[PDB]
Amino acid sequence: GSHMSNISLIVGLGNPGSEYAQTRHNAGFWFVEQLADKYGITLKNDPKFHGISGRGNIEGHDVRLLLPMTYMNRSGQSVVPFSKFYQIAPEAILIAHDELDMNPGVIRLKTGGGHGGHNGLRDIVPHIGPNFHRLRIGIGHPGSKERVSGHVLGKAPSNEQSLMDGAIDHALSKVKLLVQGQVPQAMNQINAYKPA
Repeated sequence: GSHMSNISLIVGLGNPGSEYAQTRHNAGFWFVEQLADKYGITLKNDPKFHGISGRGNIEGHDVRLLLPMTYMNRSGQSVVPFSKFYQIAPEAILIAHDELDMNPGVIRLKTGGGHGGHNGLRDIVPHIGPNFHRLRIGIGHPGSKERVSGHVLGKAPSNEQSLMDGAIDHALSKVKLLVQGQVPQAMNQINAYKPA
């Protein structure tokens, strides 16, 4: 299975369907789809693990990509059995997700900690614990908890979308460090990203 903190599983969180593909809550899908295209990893139907998944070589490392197709609040129904079947320790998992607590154009690599109310991460941490890496893609916050639904299931305005796209692009350039186990350097270089 996995080997130390050499990231060998990259999960993108999101909802399935054309109606969610452009929503802020699908930021993780954007990252992983763009990473799959960057490295020529096929993302194929994986009914066994209720997702779409790939396997391929990233910079000389055998890496698996996973998009749960469970709906966001059931992400664990894909991530938990998939990571256990391939013996992937949480320390070798990167989960990319939308982060309400950061501005569009802000992106950070975080190791461990809480779901911070994220309904996707909420379905995962109870099973494998918190010690996986997260690519937190800033989406901004809508004010109140009643509006969180409408924000994350919203399609960002073009200014916000541009800022997220730039942050995601930046992050793609740092996956080489992550798959080589250089989490500290990758954290500094991702966290340092500014849009302008």
